[PDB]
Amino acid sequence: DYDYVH
Amino acid sequence: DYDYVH
Amino acid sequence: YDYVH
Amino acid sequence: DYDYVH
Amino acid sequence: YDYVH
Amino acid sequence: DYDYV
Amino acid sequence: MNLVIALHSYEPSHDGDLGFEKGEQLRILEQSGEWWKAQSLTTGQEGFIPFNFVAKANSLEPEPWFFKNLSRKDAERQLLAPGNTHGSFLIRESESTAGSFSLSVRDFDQNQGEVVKHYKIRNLDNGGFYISPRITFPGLHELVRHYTNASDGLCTRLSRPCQT
Amino acid sequence: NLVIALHSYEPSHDGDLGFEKGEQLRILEQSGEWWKAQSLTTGQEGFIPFNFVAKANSLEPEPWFFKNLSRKDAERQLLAPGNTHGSFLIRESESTAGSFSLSVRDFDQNQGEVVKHYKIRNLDNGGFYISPRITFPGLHELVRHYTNASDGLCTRLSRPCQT
Amino acid sequence: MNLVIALHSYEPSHDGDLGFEKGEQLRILEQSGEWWKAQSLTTGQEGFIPFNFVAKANSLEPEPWFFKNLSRKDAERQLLAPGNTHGSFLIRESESTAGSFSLSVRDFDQNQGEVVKHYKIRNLDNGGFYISPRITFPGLHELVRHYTNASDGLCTRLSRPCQT
Amino acid sequence: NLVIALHSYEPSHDGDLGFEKGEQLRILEQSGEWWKAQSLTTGQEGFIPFNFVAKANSLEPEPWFFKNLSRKDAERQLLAPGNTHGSFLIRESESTAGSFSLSVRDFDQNQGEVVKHYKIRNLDNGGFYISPRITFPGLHELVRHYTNASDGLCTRLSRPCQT
Amino acid sequence: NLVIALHSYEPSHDGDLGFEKGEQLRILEQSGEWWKAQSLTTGQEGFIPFNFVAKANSLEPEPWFFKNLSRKDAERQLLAPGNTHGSFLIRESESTAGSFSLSVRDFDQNQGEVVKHYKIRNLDNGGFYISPRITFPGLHELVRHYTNASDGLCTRLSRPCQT
Amino acid sequence: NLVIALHSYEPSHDGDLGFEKGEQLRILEQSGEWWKAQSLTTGQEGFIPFNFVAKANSLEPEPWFFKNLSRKDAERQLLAPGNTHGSFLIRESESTAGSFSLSVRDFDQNQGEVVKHYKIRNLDNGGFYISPRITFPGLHELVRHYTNASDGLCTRLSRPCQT
Ligand code: NA
Ligand code: NA
Ligand code: NA
Ligand code: NA
Ligand code: NA
Ligand code: NA
Repeated sequence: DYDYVH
Repeated sequence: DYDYVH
Repeated sequence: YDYVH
Repeated sequence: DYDYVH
Repeated sequence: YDYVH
Repeated sequence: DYDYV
Repeated sequence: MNLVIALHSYEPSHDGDLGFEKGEQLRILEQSGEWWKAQSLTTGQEGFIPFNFVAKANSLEPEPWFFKNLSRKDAERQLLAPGNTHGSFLIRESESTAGSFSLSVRDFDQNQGEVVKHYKIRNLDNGGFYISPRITFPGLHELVRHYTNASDGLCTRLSRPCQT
Repeated sequence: NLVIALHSYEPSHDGDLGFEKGEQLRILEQSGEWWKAQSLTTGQEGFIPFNFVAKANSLEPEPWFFKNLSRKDAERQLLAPGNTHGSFLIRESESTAGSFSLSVRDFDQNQGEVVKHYKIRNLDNGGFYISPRITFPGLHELVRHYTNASDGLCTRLSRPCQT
Repeated sequence: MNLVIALHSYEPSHDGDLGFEKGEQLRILEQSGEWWKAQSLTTGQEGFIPFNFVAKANSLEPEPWFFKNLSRKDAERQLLAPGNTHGSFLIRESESTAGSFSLSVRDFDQNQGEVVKHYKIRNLDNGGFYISPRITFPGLHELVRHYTNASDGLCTRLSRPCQT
Repeated sequence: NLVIALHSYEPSHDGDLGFEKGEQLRILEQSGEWWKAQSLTTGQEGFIPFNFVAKANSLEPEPWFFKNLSRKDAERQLLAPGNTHGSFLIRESESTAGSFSLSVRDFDQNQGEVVKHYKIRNLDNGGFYISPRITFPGLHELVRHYTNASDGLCTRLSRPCQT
Repeated sequence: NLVIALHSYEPSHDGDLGFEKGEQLRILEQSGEWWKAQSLTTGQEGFIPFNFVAKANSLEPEPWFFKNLSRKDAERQLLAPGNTHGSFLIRESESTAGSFSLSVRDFDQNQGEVVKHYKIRNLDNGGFYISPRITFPGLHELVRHYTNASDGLCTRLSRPCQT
Repeated sequence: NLVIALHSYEPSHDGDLGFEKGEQLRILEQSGEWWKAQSLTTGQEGFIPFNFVAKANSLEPEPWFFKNLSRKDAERQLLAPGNTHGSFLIRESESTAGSFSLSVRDFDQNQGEVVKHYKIRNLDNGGFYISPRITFPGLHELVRHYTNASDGLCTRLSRPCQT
């Protein structure tokens, strides 16, 4: 799993 | 209650 | 008189 | 002639 | 402590 | 002579 | 139709300007940044007007982000439902206070995933609105516009109206 | 209204709308950074990143566009009553049969009001720029940007020329 | 900043805030950026207030840059007098168009050298002011404060008040 | 409103008040970037560049400064009634010699109202900094900066702790 | 420093070096907005506009790139001593053949030292992006941008991973 | 790539390279805010905050530093072909010993191609400045600032004078 930009 | 200018 | 830019 | 940007 | 976050 | 900011 | 109300009276400053009085209604023809092309509903005269001298007169009901009869829990329910993501928001009538409205928006967090923050849109004497005393607004329309392009005060920007 | 996909986009978040590069879309909402769009090939709806597309709407309608217009004609139209500092218009370059020029009215001390001209260079891909500092996928984006900032120009683009 | 008048009514939202109704007169104890420590002349309770909600209430006469009884020529010359330079400014009340104020600021023209440009300060309905409809102020203090930190529109920022 | 001249300054513009490094001046008017001041040495008055001086006033009077205040009392005195998100204060570093510490009340999701601590390192020439990014000639300048921008800290220094 | 032309640039200023899309250039100087370059095709020299080109050097050498580096190795690497908050690196994606991934060390309140992973998407005629809000001609430009500003990342890419 | 420390730095983030005031350092990488560097005193390397050091390399090697150049000769060289608005250079002053002057070519709506000269005032302890609003530790930093921002000059420093 990855993260992301706000 | 609510949130605010964090 | 002058004005805004 | 053009008053080109500077 | 906490550094410049 | 000189120009200023 | 794009209706606006004059917040203040305006005396034409430059050629091509349209003069008007406070309270007067106008329709917006063209949006040109700070100056707008408007037509007086009173005289049918056209000209340019300073955008910050007016406020959207259109009703809030037709807005994609307004949900008159929506509860605090319902907002969370829909905002968190799939088809929405961080940035999704809506405006509803305040539950803890009448005559007021509340801002609900879905945000992310490292701790808990998607979450739902609720901000109380406090009313102003002259009828204005604001979430933070730092910035006030003449109407909920303007408020939404502001926070859709900047989040100053909020965790996230009002990215998109809640979807069903 | 109508926008062309400058790049392909694979849906990333919920409610997003994927589209192939060079696709025709119909804007439904302009919620700042994310727009509500609809494909003219799938009819499917969703949100798209505004910078992955560009106004596809013809220019003829545009208030600031004036195709059949001579350079000296622009200066008259712009200097005539009804206009002021920051009044502009885009014509079809007199010299080059294909380019465009930006004409803007401003002030001066050596002389009163004046009309400055700017050559709008082209891009291999089909974009436009006046300053190599910022480029654009189309003239709409170009006029949209210079009306919100005098990024290099002599004066912000206040308002479209008034007949 | 010694005394201000609440432009709006504010309800305590944070522990330590000082509530107040529009028009109320408040005394500034300490300025903390966006939250100033105030004292209600009415109630007399100390508290924190949002600066955006108030406007300087003190007289203009003492202001370094104000020169009420001063004609255009008198202002235009004083600015060119020694002791002043580009960016020197002042505000006077137009003898002609009474009730209206004017702003005079010295600048250098690479063609005509030293010159003094004049700008009218239009009156707003609510009682505010403005030079450019783009930005409005509830009082001349706010306006100066604004244009001494950014010349948005003006040929130059209002650097320094005129000197004798 | 006393300041100390960080550098010498020769008058560049008419109306300017020139001064030597180390001189003390009284600030009369704060006109943005050019302040109106009086030399405490010669009695002369003029305009000076605000960034060439620093507050010479004492630290005691300052609402946000507390000389002998333990770190535990700071946390207790801070989470007490009358204070909220943004409340802060500065006290001497109890962990480092000749230093200062910044304590401000913030808020965490799963932690609630918490109290963060930042140490103010000393600069060779006597300045200060929380972040090497920006340095300050004095503590007053440091507080001023952060109350006007969360330039690194989790929140802008809103209000000085209330007894 | 080698670069490739993303568009064609026609000279409009003196000392300006013109070039065609796809042409490789050699960067001699870096004057902010304008860079003194030397053509590899012609051998001519002049000033070019920095956003019309992108780094043509190989990625291998870059201090933040690391080919054969698994996601676990990257995490194990970023968490290794001698690194902190903002330490990062780009590796080949395990979940997407032909893609890259951005790994950056961050700090949380509940689990302290953490390692975030951002998928780096590809663009049609070349290009990459993490957020459809900003696109980039190549990874070099992408890193340059997120080191001087973190719009979305939970930290600015302060310094490439250290071995 | 040889810098000198203006202040001392105590390692904070794991990976920092500590250093004392005036210490010599060679810069290896410019990761925006932090620079990888190496001590010419301990041989140990690491990250340092960039505003704590200043380029200590020689001046002559600079593309814009023409030591023995006259106020008039500069105007002759600047107005020469191959240069334009924004072209500039710094010369050893001839109106104040131990001083430097900034000459740049700008465009006037009256005289035409013109050349302006700005006196670069020296500061108390080896610093420099044209505007008291901003001061710098060295001419290198001064140029860097004004090439990336025409903060005060009605003209931005685009390219150094091209002989
Ligand atoms: Na609705
Ligand atoms: Na048209
Ligand atoms: Na007065
Ligand atoms: Na105290
Ligand atoms: Na590598
Ligand atoms: Na040289």
